Amino acid sequence: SNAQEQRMSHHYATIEVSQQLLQLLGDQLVILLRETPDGQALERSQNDFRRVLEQGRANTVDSAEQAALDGVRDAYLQLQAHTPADNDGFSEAFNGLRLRLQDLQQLALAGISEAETSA
Amino acid sequence: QEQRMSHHYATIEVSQQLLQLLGDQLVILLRETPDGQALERSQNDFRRVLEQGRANTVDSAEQAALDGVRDAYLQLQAHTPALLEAADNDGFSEAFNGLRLRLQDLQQLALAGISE
Repeated sequence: SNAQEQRMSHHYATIEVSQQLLQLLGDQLVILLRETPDGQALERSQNDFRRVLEQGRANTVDSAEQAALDGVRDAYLQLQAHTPADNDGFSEAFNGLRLRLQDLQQLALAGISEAETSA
Repeated sequence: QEQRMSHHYATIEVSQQLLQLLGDQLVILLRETPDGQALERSQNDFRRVLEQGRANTVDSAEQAALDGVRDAYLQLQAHTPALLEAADNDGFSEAFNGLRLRLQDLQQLALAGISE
């Protein structure tokens, strides 16, 4: 059933966009938690977030998914409106932890795909 | 089949709960006056969820990954006082909170979909 595979790939696409956006948000928090925030790097990351979000919005079919991504867009706009306390050691430790958590989630998810291969 | 996938889902749920608690800690730390008692509660909740997760995770690769999470979390904790000892928009903290919850909820809506 390549149909089933088609369905799975959809949810995995939404999961993938959300994962990318959360990774970029983390990147931005990491930058902001450093004692001398790299302004150009922040700008690049914000650009990347908007690109990934818009490409995600273009790649959905359910207008409720589009609705949720529009909500993400509005929320990201608010985050920007408020975008201006810090510590390099914390920033690094946070980065390590959040990467490990993200990676663990993606390892388990891959784990499920291979168990939807043996269906 | 049904066992394997069930185990991997449990791990995704543990990772989601930990990421949520980590966000909660950041939300607290990003406020102008971080609430130390609230922070400690959240730290304790992370340790509890993590230890339960390590205790009950079946997949060997995921078990090892959680041991890495534990080490990394000890490091975050060790560096938290330094952060606290160092202006921090309540507005930024609130915006961050709303954005991250939306992203996490969408992710989990899609995770559930895969499951159901």
